[PDB]
Amino acid sequence: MNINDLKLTLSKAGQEHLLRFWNELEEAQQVELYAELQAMNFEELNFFFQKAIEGFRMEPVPREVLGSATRDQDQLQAWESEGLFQISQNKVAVLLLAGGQGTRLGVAYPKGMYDVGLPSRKTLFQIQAERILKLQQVAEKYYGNKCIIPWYIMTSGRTMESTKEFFTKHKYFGLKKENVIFFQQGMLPAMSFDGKIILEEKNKVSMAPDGNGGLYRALAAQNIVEDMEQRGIWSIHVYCVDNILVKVADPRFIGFCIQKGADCGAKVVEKTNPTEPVGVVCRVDGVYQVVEYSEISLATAQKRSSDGRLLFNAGNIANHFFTVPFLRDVVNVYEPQLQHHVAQKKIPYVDTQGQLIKPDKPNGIKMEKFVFDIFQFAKKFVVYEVLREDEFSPLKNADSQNGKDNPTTARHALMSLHHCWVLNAGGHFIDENGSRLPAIPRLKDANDVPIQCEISPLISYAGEGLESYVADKEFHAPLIIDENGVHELV
Amino acid sequence: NDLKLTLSKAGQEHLLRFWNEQVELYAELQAMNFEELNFFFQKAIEGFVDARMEPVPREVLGSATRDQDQLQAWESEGLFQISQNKVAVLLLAGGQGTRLGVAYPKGMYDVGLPSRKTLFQIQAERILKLQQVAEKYYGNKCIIPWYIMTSGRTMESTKEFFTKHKYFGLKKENVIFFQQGMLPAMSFDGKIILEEKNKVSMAPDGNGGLYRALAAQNIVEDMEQRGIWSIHVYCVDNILVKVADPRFIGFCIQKGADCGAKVVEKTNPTEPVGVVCRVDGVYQVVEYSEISLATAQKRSSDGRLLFNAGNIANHFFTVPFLRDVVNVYEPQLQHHVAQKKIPYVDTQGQLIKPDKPNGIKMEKFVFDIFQFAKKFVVYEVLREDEFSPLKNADSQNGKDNPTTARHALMSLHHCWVLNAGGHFIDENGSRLPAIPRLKDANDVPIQCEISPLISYAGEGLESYVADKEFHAPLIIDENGVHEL
Ligand SMILES: CC(=O)N[C@H]1[C@@H](OP(=O)(O)OP(=O)(O)OC[C@H]2O[C@@H](n3ccc(=O)[nH]c3=O)[C@H](O)[C@@H]2O)O[C@H](CO)[C@H](O)[C@@H]1O
Ligand SMILES: CC(=O)N[C@H]1[C@@H](OP(=O)(O)OP(=O)(O)OC[C@H]2O[C@@H](n3ccc(=O)[nH]c3=O)[C@H](O)[C@@H]2O)O[C@H](CO)[C@H](O)[C@@H]1O
Repeated sequence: MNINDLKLTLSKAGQEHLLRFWNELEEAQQVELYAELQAMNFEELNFFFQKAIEGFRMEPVPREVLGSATRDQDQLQAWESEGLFQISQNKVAVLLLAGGQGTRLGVAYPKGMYDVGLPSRKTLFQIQAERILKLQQVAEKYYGNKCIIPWYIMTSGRTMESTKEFFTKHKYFGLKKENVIFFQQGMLPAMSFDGKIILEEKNKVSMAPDGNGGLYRALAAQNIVEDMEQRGIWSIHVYCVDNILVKVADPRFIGFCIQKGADCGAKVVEKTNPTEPVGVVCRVDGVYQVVEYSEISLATAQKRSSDGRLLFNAGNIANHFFTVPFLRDVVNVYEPQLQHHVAQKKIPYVDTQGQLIKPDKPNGIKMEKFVFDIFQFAKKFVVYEVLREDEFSPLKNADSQNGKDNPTTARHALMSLHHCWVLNAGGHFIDENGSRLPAIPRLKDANDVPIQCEISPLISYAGEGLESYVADKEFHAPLIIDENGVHELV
Repeated sequence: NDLKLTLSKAGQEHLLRFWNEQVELYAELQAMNFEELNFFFQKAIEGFVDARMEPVPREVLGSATRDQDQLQAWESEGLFQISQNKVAVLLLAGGQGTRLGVAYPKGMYDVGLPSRKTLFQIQAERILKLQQVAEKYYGNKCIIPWYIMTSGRTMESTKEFFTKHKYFGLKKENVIFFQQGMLPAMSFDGKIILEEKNKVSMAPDGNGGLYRALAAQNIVEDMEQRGIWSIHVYCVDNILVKVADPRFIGFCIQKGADCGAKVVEKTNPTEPVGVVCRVDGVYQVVEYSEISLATAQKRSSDGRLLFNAGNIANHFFTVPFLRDVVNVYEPQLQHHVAQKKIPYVDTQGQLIKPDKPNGIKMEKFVFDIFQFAKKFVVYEVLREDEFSPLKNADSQNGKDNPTTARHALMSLHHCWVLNAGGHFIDENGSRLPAIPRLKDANDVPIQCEISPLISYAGEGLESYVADKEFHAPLIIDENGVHEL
């Protein structure tokens, strides 16, 4: 095949404009452009665009399928035991969605590498790794045997390299390299309203990850499910990379799903503010699903039930439970029934004059599948509600943006939680004179700051095991408790 | 050595320790009842509740959400009272700190709204609005006097600001300023700390100092002289505050109460809001800094926190009730204490900023009179509609800062437009969703601001936006519609 056959292929698909700058490119750019174009399926892309353009009631989930960490507190112990047991049997794996690019946070590296400013300065990646290590250890102490929790990590073309290097550089945070499986998701080109693929540069097609629902075709392309089956895994905990509080492989959530005989589960927190950007779990025509925040109407989002809570208050925190057999069915059957969700974006591009432009008005669409669109195909779906202060504080914005879900709110949510762990375990905080500080600080002066406390996951997964370190004792913050002991920072 | 002997019979001699180095230091000194200050300190520190706390009972709790079927009746009653000139508001603006990083009172703060209006102007226009609305609903020019409590630390700036903006359209004679007392800082041993070799460290005596301030300038008499029956007390820092809110006032009136507290649902155990509750039969607010974590995290069977009535510092008091407080109950009010790092001037004329707390500050709280009311009620509203406080600078702890304040207002006005049948569209004219996907560096939420003169709480917008599409930033004011 040569530049002649390619031109024909592109022309028949209505994409010949992709070669318009070909004679102005350096030889090395032509080699690169050529290669990228040869690895694209233009017919499939056209088909996807057609369905997308052509694509231009709800009921709460019944109480019977919703478990609550708060209301069903009497069952936590049983669910936790089940979860730890599954973990000790090596039947549990976690799968991290870390393919998201385009940093709105103002940086060029992936979110997993972000340092939210914790006293320990650990990145989201390391905190996650330590929670996995913690559970491996906890499981080994209540069952005696060493166990493994494989860590599948989905990266995209824009996060793969940097992510792999980062892990290598950190010696996998203490985990074994063989138990961390990286796999890349696919990508899709931005397309203008007329159906033409958009060139970002004269020799480069504007591309982006195909949405977190692209997990399924990625699993197929790299035989991940075969890997899970070979390892003997039964349960998979899928989660979002940006939540500093995520209970990776949370035994309570896993145990709940197992005990209920579910093949699919979704962890949620109560949505109280009508406009919070979280999808809502619900059902339509007896089929379970999530309606993304950007696709719900204000009337629906603000609807209240007789008790005063929002009618649709099951806020998706992107923490799901999938069994391996269900994933196999999704990968080999349902995947094609997943539809692309379309967003109208301002895509930077190169114009006919060869100049890079930042559109004042949206000039194209981005197609993406959502990871929760497979809920509808589950044989047995359940919902598990937890408290957000214990489990959900997302990093989506830079500090200079809208004021929420940023590095500042993330580190403060973690430190406040750990601060609470110490008080609940019997400890206290004091000032410079040994005076006891209240549970909620009076922040009146410029220099006043909240209590800084941080507990390593290796020491405590969710607040347990601290009494011997803090009971009846007082500490000067910042306080850190890790594998090296108790440390009060100066 | 007359006043010099005074300090002696109070162990406060050390104050003149720098006298031999003297005009204002005398004017400030001979205005302090040293006798009383020793009594306050001792009692405040004396002995250096959570178990006896009980939740707010359903009998006294009203909800704007759950009792939506009565908002019309309450709103009418409140508007009626306003038309009868029987309603006044009282702003607590004596507070002043270094927290926001400015040298002026919060009321003058500009959180960055499209209009750039300050909290004072927004509040003033809401007052103007209810007068305008009341005049049209009952045919008669009515008035809502605006009492503003300031401290010696905000008094001058405030008055100037108002005069500058010609009282934002309100009548000078209807805006009554009155100063609140002040209290001295003290060391743990009980000695009044001198800030400067010629200055005593002073600070306002808490928003609870309101009651003594009322007596000092005969504020209550004036209220009776105007025929006012209801007073709405509120905090200055909340950009969404519904000044003279007819619904809250109507609810209290209609319920025949002499004291009321507007609240929002506290969902996060460590949120810094006081919680309304009952202790040994009487209502109180247990301040966020005095509650234990065990109590704060306690949940009820429905999954909500047991003490979920978060005080948003918006109270209802009848003039008769206030009178009884200023002339009888005031003395029973206690002083809440807080350790502080007070800059001082030790021996050898050495001036320094403490690295460790070196004393305490005393304050009375405005809600500590709830316990004296005959009929106390609680009115629960939604925080997205009425509460988004300004307490911290953006560089601080990440909440209740200028950024969240302006976004909470713009999100609410954005919602008013949609609920009135309006629509927002992008540059191509495609309609935007109610909840935007903020994925790129330049993505921002829909910016929208509606002047109170146009809408007080989302009403009267149909003619302005029903079945219409706008390009945000969108501003709707007395000068019409503007797309920036
Ligand atoms: C589709 C989805 O999950 N929506 C949920 C996600 O929305 P958001 O819009 O907040 O997030 P998002 O879809 O952009 O990304 C969520 C997660 O998916 C990852 N990602 C995204 C695109 C991609 O092509 N590849 C990839 O791996 C990303 O790295 C992150 O871990 O989080 C919110 C909580 O904060 C909610 O629970 C929303 O319902
Ligand atoms: C005592 C009190 O009200 N506590 C409430 C107030 O606490 P905060 O500690 O957040 O506020 P704060 O007592 O410092 O000030 C509250 C209001 O009182 C004013 N002020 C304060 C001190 C003074 O000497 N003079 C004066 O006029 C200040 O200008 C503001 O308008 O707000 C929180 C959030 O909204 C809650 O609702 C707290 O329960």
